[PDB]
Amino acid sequence: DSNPVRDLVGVGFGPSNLALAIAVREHNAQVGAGDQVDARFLESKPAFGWHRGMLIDDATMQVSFLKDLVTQRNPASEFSFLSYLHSKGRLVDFINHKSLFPLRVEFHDYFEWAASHLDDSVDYGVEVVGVEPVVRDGVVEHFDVVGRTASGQEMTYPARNVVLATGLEPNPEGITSGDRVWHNSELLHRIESLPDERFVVVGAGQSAAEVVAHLHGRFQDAQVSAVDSPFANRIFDPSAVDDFYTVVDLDLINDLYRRVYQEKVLGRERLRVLNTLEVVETDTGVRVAVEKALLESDVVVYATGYRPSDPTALLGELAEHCERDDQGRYRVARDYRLMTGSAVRGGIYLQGGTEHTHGILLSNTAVRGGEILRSIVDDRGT
Amino acid sequence: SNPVRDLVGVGFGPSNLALAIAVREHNAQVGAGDQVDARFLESKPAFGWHRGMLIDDATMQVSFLKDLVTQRNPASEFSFLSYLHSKGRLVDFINHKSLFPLRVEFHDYFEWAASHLDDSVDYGVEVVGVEPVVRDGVVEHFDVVGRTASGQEMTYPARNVVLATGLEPNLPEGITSGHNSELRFVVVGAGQSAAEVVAHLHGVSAVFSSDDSPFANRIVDLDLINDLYRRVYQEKVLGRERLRVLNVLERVAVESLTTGEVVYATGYRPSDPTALLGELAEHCERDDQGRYRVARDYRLMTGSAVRGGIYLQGGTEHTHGITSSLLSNTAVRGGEILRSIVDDRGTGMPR
Amino acid sequence: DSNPVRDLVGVGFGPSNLALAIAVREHNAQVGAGDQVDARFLESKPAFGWHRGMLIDDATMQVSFLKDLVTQRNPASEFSFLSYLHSKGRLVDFINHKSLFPLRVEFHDYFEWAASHLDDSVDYGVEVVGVEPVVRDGVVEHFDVVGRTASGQEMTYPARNVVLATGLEPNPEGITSGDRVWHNSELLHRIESLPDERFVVVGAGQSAAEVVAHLHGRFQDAQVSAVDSPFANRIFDPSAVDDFYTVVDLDLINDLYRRVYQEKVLGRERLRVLNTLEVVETDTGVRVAVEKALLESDVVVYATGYRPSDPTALLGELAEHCERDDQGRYRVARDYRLMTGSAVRGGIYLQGGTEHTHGILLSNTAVRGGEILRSIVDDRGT
Amino acid sequence: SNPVRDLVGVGFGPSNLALAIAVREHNAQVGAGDQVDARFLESKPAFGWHRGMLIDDATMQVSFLKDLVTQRNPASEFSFLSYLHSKGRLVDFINHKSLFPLRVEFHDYFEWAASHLDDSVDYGVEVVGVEPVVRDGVVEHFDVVGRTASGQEMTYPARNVVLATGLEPNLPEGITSGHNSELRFVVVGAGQSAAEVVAHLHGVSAVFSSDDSPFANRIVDLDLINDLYRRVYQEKVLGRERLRVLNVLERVAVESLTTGEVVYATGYRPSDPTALLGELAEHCERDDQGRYRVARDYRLMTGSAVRGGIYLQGGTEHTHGITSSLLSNTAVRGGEILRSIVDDRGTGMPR
Ligand SMILES: Nc1ncnc2c1ncn2[C@@H]1O[C@H](COP(=O)(O)OP(=O)(O)O)[C@@H](O)[C@H]1O
Ligand SMILES: Nc1ncnc2c1ncn2[C@@H]1O[C@H](COP(=O)(O)OP(=O)(O)O)[C@@H](O)[C@H]1O
Ligand SMILES: Nc1ncnc2c1ncn2[C@@H]1O[C@H](COP(=O)(O)OP(=O)(O)O)[C@@H](O)[C@H]1O
Ligand SMILES: Nc1ncnc2c1ncn2[C@@H]1O[C@H](COP(=O)(O)OP(=O)(O)O)[C@@H](O)[C@H]1O
Repeated sequence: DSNPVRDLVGVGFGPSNLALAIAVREHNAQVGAGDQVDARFLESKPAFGWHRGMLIDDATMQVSFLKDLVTQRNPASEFSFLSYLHSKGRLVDFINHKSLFPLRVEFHDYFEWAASHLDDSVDYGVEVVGVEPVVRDGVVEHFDVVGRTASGQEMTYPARNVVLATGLEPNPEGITSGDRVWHNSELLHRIESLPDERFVVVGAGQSAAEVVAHLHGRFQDAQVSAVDSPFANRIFDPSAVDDFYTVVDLDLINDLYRRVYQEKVLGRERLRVLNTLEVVETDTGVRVAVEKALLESDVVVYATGYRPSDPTALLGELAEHCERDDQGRYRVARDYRLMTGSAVRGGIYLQGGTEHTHGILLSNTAVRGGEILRSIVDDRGT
Repeated sequence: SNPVRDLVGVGFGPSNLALAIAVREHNAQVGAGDQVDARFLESKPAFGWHRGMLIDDATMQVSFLKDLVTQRNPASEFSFLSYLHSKGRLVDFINHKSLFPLRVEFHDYFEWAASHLDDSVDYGVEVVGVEPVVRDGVVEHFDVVGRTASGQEMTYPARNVVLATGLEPNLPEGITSGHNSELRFVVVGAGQSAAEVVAHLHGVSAVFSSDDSPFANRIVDLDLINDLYRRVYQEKVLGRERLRVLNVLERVAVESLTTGEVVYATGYRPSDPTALLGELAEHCERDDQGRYRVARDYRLMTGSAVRGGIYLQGGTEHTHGITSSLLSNTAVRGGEILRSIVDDRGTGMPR
Repeated sequence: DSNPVRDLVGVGFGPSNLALAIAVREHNAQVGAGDQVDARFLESKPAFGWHRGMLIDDATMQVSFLKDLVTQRNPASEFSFLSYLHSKGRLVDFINHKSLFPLRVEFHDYFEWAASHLDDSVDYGVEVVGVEPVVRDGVVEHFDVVGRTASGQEMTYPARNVVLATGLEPNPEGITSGDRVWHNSELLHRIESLPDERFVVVGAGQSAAEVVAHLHGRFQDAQVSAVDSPFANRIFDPSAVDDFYTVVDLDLINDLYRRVYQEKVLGRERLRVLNTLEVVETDTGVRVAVEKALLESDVVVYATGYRPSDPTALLGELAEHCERDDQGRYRVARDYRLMTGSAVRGGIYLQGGTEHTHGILLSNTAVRGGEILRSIVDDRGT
Repeated sequence: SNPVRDLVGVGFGPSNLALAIAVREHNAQVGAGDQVDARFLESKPAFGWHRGMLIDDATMQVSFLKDLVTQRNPASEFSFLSYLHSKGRLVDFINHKSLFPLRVEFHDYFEWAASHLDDSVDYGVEVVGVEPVVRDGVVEHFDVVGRTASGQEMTYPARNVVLATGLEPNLPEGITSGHNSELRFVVVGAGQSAAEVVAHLHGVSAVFSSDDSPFANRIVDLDLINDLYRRVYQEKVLGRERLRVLNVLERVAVESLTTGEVVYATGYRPSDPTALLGELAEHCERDDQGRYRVARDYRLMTGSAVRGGIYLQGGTEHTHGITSSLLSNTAVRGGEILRSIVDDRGTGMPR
């Protein structure tokens, strides 16, 4: 009987579920030994690690440090970004720097430092193979979260609740990937594996923008062929969609068309912007067409963003029990609970993919996490 | 009387409130034996950084991060961010993607912090002097002497005393009124960021006055710079807007330099503590002009006669910048002063 | 026989036809007394005058001085904006000011100064009442442009060619205007005629943006209720649509949502942004509804831009002879000639409304004008 | 020999080309009697502001409007805008919504203008001196003396002579090589906009060194300022990029101040004309240090002995700014010099 049932088991340990893990810690401090919340998180990766694909070593963050794992839920937290700076002695230098936006690498080390303090909360290298329901009076009292190590042994994690923050996955029509057709996230692990070349960047958003620039880079004498404030007050009021349920960068804008202009002016165009079918990759690149030009090159990157993992497999039996919309997409409650019915007594909660897609995110990770934890504690008693 | 306190502080504006906040976060973490007993005495009957309690609706040129507490402890319940959270404006502000809040928000934040720390302060008390408590020509502690609005006198034993009485307008020979804050065919004033007053004056005739980036804020507003150069440029054909703004001698006008056409304007300097010191003023080291020297721990430099400390939290230089006493080190200096007091409290004294 | 036939008669004398008038002058200088182009322009207004509706006295121009009447066709012209500065002694102060964008008022005086030198080229207060064709062998050799003074007398202007730059007109569904329902252009002539109030600004673009701000303004303690680089390289190459024929301001963005934010923060909201039928104007404002809220106020402004004058009336008989698209909209040649057929021997050319709408313009006034004039001179001989 | 020309000019870089352009636009407007006969003599065999003829692909920090001609006559066929029109790049540039062209475009523009004015210039001619042509101790005009690459000498009568030989690197006691333009474990240099060289150095160890807005450009690049402060800030943990950039004594290193670890870098100064003047140098007024005084019309101040003028177009101060001799007044000063020459050509002489 080494596995009694936990209050919560979370699947995945990226930021989203780390943010939650933090609130479980801060909650346990305020409450006594009788109201502790017992949370375990399971990460398939052997160690904590956000995205390896966009580590452009001197990019600044598109988002303000205030959107860290914790602050929008609790601004007095030992695990805010400012708090991490204080422990590495950089708070003053950062406060003086008079910016909202640090480098993408400080957030990575911040994530690593948060994930490090909360290391007891997680088993890494454990891949969840299913959430199977534990039934009594035709009621699912709790779940056996089943996990597999990298050496094959299977484990059981009883939990009244399950939280899904498995992260997301590359994407609408194009459904293939070889040795010469990459996704925007593959660019670093592959640039470091190709060594005058030719590229093509289908895409949208800053994702596709960032490749056209680095394909230039301190790098290529070759060809590369491309194919803030609106949400500062579209957020507006702290009310959101509770009255109704009752992708550009000005600096990169100019930097790239500058390159095209200056290259038009001086003739030596490393760049070629394009505006407006099948692909036939042989060994000499690819024979993909556009409405018509069966353009060919060496490699062809994209940027149609990311999408949340589909949980049906993981749900197994329970997938059937979940309310759907008119398309069979999963409905989601206001407290981020999958809609299962009174048949199912515990909850299955969602961070991550909830509604949206396409964003290389953290917009509300902190507050959603705490709202979930309070939903879990409320359901445990008055 | 009282038992001797770890520190008695003079004044309760922003500077001393930061210290008070720092005193509290200390007393929580440490046991009941390492508690610091700090009292603050404020002459005004209520807290008010601005006694005019009716200021602007511009943004602050300083990032909210220079609040009473953050730069010493970013995990504090009394950060500006905490204050927003308590008003449910924390989300709106994060979305607003700014470093610089409105002038009124910081005022309200000061007021909100000063309310949480009401127990550490007595208002309506004007400290009139520190007479040294001596045995053997040695000052063991201080009697901070204060008088209410009714004349009654009270005494406060303290091993340490902290001065954060704030500052004073800087005026040379001429002083009149009929300063930069007091706001017709002629008035007067001047300043280096008086330009920041000059800008809004648009919309009557008045009279007033690189290698700068390394390591950042470790040392004028570019936007008002530009608005002013815009305004003067756009003002080809037509002179000054609604007034006649222009930038030395004395129904009264003043002449100025070789040829020249009663409120004032200038900068700031800290209150002189000599009066408050009385006897002890002479125990204090001075520079080659007799000005008060100040240690690294912000202690007045008093002889070995004096065993406790006299500290300065209220900023001690000629700042020339209102609402910038924060961009200094109020938070961190406060904590540094606080740490100085707990240290001299345990040493068995080896010189 | 006091009216022989002119090479060109132009209808209207705003910028578009003034730009053309200038090229007729510069052309006449280069050529001898035998190849002179005889151009007359007719303006209904009694004097030259662009838009009276957007004279916000310290706005800067949205467009660079290089887009003046002349420069993109001839950068060495005595009637560029820089040239006008030189004659008022402001060239150095302007050159030193190190900006591309002067105030909207300097362009107005520049327009007035250009229109002043070219004053011989125009009769003002003459309203064109029709372009009627002059026929011989079933061929229209030239046109009688017919014009009426403000005192009723009618005049005839024979011209081998006619150029239409009548300007544009307010606009999609809403087709009415009273004493309490304005267009974006009426705001000044009406703000200066109203004297806590209430407004409503339907609209789009910077047009509607500019009213929400001034309705605040150094003015109203009242309510106001709202309802660059992309074309720097979308222009790209100097090739345009000859391979294929073979609305925001960052400063105003922030300035307005700043107002809404600061007003949310401090409670005293003079502003109310809105996001997502019939109107029933009685004497107490108007009873217009939105999908539902039959909102009422004092006045309701719009900003659905402008559209070109429809020339069918002016064409009279000739309107029938003009090629149409699949909707009956007028087709337009590459040289800006209405498509009439070999029946019609002279041309009828178009500045202004050509294809687009919605813009409170000058983008190509200079080059289009010269292209038209050369089309007219080419058609006059080898 | 020649008949006496209105002006003979020394050198044919940017400064003197502006004048040459101004001389031409004059000769068009005026009749055949008021034509100005100007010759220019350039030592180099071909025009080249930069003799290295292989410069950068950055933008210019100066607006194209400071071209050879515009600020004197914005209606000129030899504006930068005209040059673009002639290459069909005028539309692309207007759409590009910039004031600042690429460094190569202005170079090519200079070359294009210098080609149109080939008739006004003789290349391969090194002017060696101005010997005064006297009758009655009075200098009526000048013999500009020049020698080709083959030693042959030629003479040029001119009522006026214009000096625009350009400038010189400024170096104190130490001069070596093994300057700011010439571009290992130690080199050397310095400057105020040497920072502009320091910036691109990123991507080996080297060694180098408000009330500013009224009325605008009537008096460092903020963007490179920021890139550098970014670079140093971002460089916490890791030192200098690819090198070891740092900012006085002499396989060779130099020590510097109290403690310190062969190309150079500094600013600029104009060529000294004393040699070229010879005899006449003494006819020229000087300041309290013997330096050449210069009139409002840019004339060397020579006595009433000398009836014609000697003018300076080649910028006469210590500029400290390459590619900024335009932000001066080349266009307008050129025209001002030209007007000075036509005026002294008609006066019946009343003093
Ligand atoms: N079935 C699974 N079992 C365990 N871990 C998983 C499973 N599916 C995905 N993961 C892990 O979930 C994590 C999600 O992290 P990430 O994608 O960075 O986004 P988030 O910030 O939303 O957590 C990844 O580390 C991924 O390896
Ligand atoms: N002798 C005194 N006794 C008590 N309080 C005093 C005395 N002199 C000044 N004060 C008070 O000290 C406070 C200093 O506040 P302020 O000038 O805002 O300081 P800070 O630099 O901390 O912002 C004021 O409220 C003032 O009334
Ligand atoms: N039938 C007409 N006869 C004469 N003038 C006209 C007629 N219709 C319009 N106009 C005039 O044409 C001019 C167009 O000017 P404007 O609208 O400023 O734009 P543009 O810059 O395109 O010329 C206006 O002055 C208007 O009064
Ligand atoms: N004694 C001389 N005779 C003829 N030409 C000379 C003499 N000395 C210098 N020059 C030439 O004068 C020109 C000055 O050009 P530059 O330095 O570019 O001047 P600017 O300040 O006009 O840009 C150079 O081409 C240089 O070769």
